[PDB]
Amino acid sequence: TRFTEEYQLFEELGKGAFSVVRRCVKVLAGQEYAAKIINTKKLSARDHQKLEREARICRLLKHPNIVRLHDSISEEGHHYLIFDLVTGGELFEDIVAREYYSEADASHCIQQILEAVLHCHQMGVVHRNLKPENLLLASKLKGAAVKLADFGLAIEVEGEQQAWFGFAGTPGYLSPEVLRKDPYGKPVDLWACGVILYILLVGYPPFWDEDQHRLYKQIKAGAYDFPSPEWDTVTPEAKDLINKMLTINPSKRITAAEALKHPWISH
Amino acid sequence: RNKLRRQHDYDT
Repeated sequence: TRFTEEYQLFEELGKGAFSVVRRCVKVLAGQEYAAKIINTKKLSARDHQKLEREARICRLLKHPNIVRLHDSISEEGHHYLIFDLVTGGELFEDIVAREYYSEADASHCIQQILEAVLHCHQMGVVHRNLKPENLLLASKLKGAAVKLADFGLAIEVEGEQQAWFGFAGTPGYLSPEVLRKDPYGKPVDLWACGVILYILLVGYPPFWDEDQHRLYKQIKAGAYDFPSPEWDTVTPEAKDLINKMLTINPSKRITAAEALKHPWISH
Repeated sequence: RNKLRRQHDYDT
């Protein structure tokens, strides 16, 4: 079929459990891409489901701050997902290397995530697994764009309707409503932005225990803090935005629209 | 302070 006839593979970029990602070129276009090549043979039932979902959901979204799916091909034992080429690695790896971000950069970064999140919510998509691992830098350049990735756990919603979509996501970034087993929707992604923003500024996360069942109580109680002295030189409008994102009640939590209009980002 | 670590996704 048409991967062989349309595209040419080049170097290894990353390895998965059942997937490899390799730089490729749509030949008659001469445009380069990231081909995630997935051994469909090795995949389980729920793994297959997530792949179909990931392909349909990604294809709904077209935003500079979202890793675009351009194509989707199948070959008996392999599915090929043709994505944006991205050379800058994960935001996680960039936070460790740089340890924390200035308020300025932190603002410029969370800005792009929020716009991407806004597009998702405007397209009736909720990511559910927002974390620095799933936020990628376009290139090694010192102003490279941030793009949202891995929609394997993303879901479709009808307007502002909440429903029990299941327990899913990463413990550090799970919203209180998910953990309470309440119906949920768009606001979970804005909770995840709170935790990501908090990490950008001081370089460590607001919710952690070695004991997972205590971690989940810490999240549900809204039990985060701004310890002295490191937070004493952070601005109250930075903390204000965060407090609005880490609101326990999704109903009272700030939306992506509202957060983009926050002075800390607006100005 | 709390440590920042790579964390894995639940799917259930």
